[PDB]
Amino acid sequence: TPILRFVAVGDWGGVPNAPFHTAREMANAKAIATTVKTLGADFILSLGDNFYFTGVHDAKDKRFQETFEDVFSDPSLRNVPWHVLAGNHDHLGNVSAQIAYSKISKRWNFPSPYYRLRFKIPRSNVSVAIFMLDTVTLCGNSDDFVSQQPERPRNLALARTQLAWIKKQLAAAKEDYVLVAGHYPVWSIAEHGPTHCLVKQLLPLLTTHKVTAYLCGHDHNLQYLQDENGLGFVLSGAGNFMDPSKKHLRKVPNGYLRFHFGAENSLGGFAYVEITPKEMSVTYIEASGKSLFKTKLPRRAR
Ligand SMILES: *[C@@H]1O[C@H](CO)[C@@H](O[C@@H]2O[C@H](CO)[C@@H](O[C@@H]3O[C@H](CO)[C@@H](O)[C@H](O[C@@H]4O[C@H](CO)[C@@H](O)[C@H](O)[C@@H]4O)[C@@H]3O)[C@H](O)[C@H]2NC(C)=O)[C@H](O)[C@H]1NC(C)=O
Ligand SMILES: NC(=O)CC[C@H](N)C(=O)O
Ligand SMILES: NC(=O)CC[C@H](N)C(=O)O
Ligand SMILES: NC(=O)CC[C@H](N)C(=O)O
Ligand SMILES: NC(=O)CC[C@H](N)C(=O)O
Ligand SMILES: NC(=O)CC[C@H](N)C(=O)O
Ligand SMILES: NC(=O)CC[C@H](N)C(=O)O
Ligand SMILES: NC(=O)CC[C@H](N)C(=O)O
Ligand SMILES: NC(=O)CC[C@H](N)C(=O)O
Ligand SMILES: NC(=O)CC[C@H](N)C(=O)O
Ligand SMILES: NC(=O)CC[C@H](N)C(=O)O
Ligand SMILES: NC(=O)CC[C@H](N)C(=O)O
Ligand SMILES: NC(=O)CC[C@H](N)C(=O)O
Ligand SMILES: NC(=O)CC[C@H](N)C(=O)O
Ligand SMILES: NC(=O)CC[C@H](N)C(=O)O
Ligand SMILES: NC(=O)CC[C@H](N)C(=O)O
Ligand SMILES: NC(=O)CC[C@H](N)C(=O)O
Ligand SMILES: NC(=O)CC[C@H](N)C(=O)O
Ligand SMILES: NC(=O)CC[C@H](N)C(=O)O
Ligand SMILES: NC(=O)CC[C@H](N)C(=O)O
Ligand SMILES: NC(=O)CC[C@H](N)C(=O)O
Ligand SMILES: NC(=O)CC[C@H](N)C(=O)O
Ligand SMILES: NC(=O)CC[C@H](N)C(=O)O
Ligand SMILES: NC(=O)CC[C@H](N)C(=O)O
Ligand SMILES: NC(=O)CC[C@H](N)C(=O)O
Ligand SMILES: NC(=O)CC[C@H](N)C(=O)O
Ligand SMILES: NC(=O)CC[C@H](N)C(=O)O
Ligand SMILES: NC(=O)CC[C@H](N)C(=O)O
Ligand SMILES: NC(=O)CC[C@H](N)C(=O)O
Ligand SMILES: [Fe+3]
Ligand SMILES: [Fe+3]
Ligand code: NA
Repeated sequence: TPILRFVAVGDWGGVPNAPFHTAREMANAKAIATTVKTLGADFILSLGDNFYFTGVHDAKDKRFQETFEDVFSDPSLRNVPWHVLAGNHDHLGNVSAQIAYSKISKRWNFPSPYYRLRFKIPRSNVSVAIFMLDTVTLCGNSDDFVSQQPERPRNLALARTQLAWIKKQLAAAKEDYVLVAGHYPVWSIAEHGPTHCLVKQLLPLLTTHKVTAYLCGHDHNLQYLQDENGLGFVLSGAGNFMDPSKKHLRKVPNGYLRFHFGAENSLGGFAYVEITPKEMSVTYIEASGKSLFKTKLPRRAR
């Protein structure tokens, strides 16, 4: 009965033309509010691409109210904190602005490009670490390249510094559950597919240090993947767009893909995570309210 609950939504950032949201973003705002009202949520994780298509200009940019506050304004969301990280489109604009906005909106929590969250599951001593990454400063901005793959970071020292931080943090983490989150995927069968930078540089750390799951967006669909070590991959990038691409199906090792939903007639959806002392589970919920897939992930034990 002790439980931690949160929604993970990716790539919800509306549009820069009025009315500054899509039909899909509005459906997911309503669907998330209903989920929060009916099942509860202790917080919401944004998996990046918070403001399409070029982010915000500064912390008083009106897109913060137009695409974020006014869209996710249903009353059940009133007191629900958001923990945010950046995607590639955010980085085309002013990312310091989205960090500074944390001081303007109470529920907006974005203290740094990368940072560590730590929770105690209520009514228990079980602990959860969530490391929020900036995969754009780690790997590069996909929008810098015709390939739309982050081929190289713009600043080597900045990339190597975050990698060192992740190394040291994951080797020291004592929590029962360790989640890692970033915008770009490790594995994905869809339009961008796997990020070579993360597969080479992040995935060995996730494996070595017994991470429960990596959460991401960036590909505009819903996927669950799991490798032969039981490391889970929660891809939730369907807050604003639905891309049915299977372009990179053959770039993901056979068997890793356990669930995929990208139907273009869908309004999108999101992932709902529940963590108890017993186990972690993730439910993929469509913007229509239908449960699409649910699976459990183990307690790492520590
Ligand atoms: C990326 O985003 C950053 C975060 O918004 C932004 O940094 C902010 O820049 C603004 C504008 O320079 C700063 O806001 C002003 O601070 C002064 C104090 O010097 C206030 O007096 C001032 O008053 C307002 O601004 C007008 C100034 O021309 C004034 O006439 C108006 O009437 C009004 O009084 C503003 O409050 C703010 O402190 C900065 N914040 C931080 C956290 O640095 C960056 O500029 C932006 N970068 C880029 C490249 O766009
Ligand atoms: N807000 C809540 O419902 C917190 C209680 C939660 N059901 C728990 O057992 O920890
Ligand atoms: N803010 C809310 O009322 C959502 C549910 C509550 N945060 C819980 O965890 O039970
Ligand atoms: N929306 C704009 O004005 C620019 C968009 C940006 N060039 C992109 O590739 O997404
Ligand atoms: N009324 C509004 O501007 C919507 C956001 C509101 N402050 C909330 O937390 O729900
Ligand atoms: N070095 C850092 O992690 C801070 C980066 C800076 N706040 C930015 O995103 O513009
Ligand atoms: N949640 C956090 O611990 C935020 C850490 C952030 N890097 C800071 O020191 O400002
Ligand atoms: N805001 C939170 O609850 C997470 C903070 C986390 N305990 C840290 O110090 O890094
Ligand atoms: N190590 C922790 O954070 C939780 C305590 C211990 N894993 C237990 O529940 O038995
Ligand atoms: N870290 C930086 O150089 C800033 C982001 C830049 N887009 C990158 O390639 O990483
Ligand atoms: N127009 C584009 O290709 C988007 C990228 C953006 N102009 C940049 O500075 O990287
Ligand atoms: N600005 C550019 O010329 C491209 C930047 C890119 N990060 C690279 O070094 O390949
Ligand atoms: N070395 C320090 O004093 C802090 C550096 C800082 N973390 C940065 O990369 O921007
Ligand atoms: N859908 C997108 O954002 C771009 C994907 C495009 N099909 C490609 O060349 O990879
Ligand atoms: N990451 C992407 O956007 C797709 C790149 C693809 N692997 C190519 O080389 O064309
Ligand atoms: N064990 C495996 O086959 C995984 C693939 C490997 N991580 C790669 O670089 O593609
Ligand atoms: N070109 C690449 O694939 C990266 C370098 C080298 N092949 C490796 O082991 O990853
Ligand atoms: N939750 C888990 O234990 C996943 C397995 C662990 N991440 C590993 O690869 O070693
Ligand atoms: N079909 C495409 O070329 C892109 C689809 C787009 N992402 C959407 O929201 O539907
Ligand atoms: N390349 C871009 O400007 C982003 C495309 C946008 N995400 C779409 O699906 O239509
Ligand atoms: N090998 C395949 O059939 C898929 C490759 C994928 N189209 C790419 O651009 O890398
Ligand atoms: N060779 C494979 O199947 C993995 C993908 C390979 N890294 C490529 O870019 O083509
Ligand atoms: N098939 C389609 O064209 C889907 C788009 C439509 N606006 C929707 O959100 O469902
Ligand atoms: N007839 C169908 O299956 C399409 C409706 C489906 N529930 C959707 O909109 O995603
Ligand atoms: N969080 C968990 O995986 C424990 C079970 C959880 N109550 C569920 O909905 O499946
Ligand atoms: N199998 C499904 O698509 C979900 C069953 C049911 N409609 C639910 O959402 O709870
Ligand atoms: N069975 C389902 O998929 C419904 C939702 C799921 N049981 C949850 O706890 O959120
Ligand atoms: N057996 C099922 O219907 C799958 C369970 C899960 N709740 C789902 O709706 O997808
Ligand atoms: N998981 C799958 O193989 C398909 C996904 C869907 N949840 C189903 O049960 O049919
Ligand atoms: Fe996106
Ligand atoms: Fe993206
Ligand atoms: Na805040």
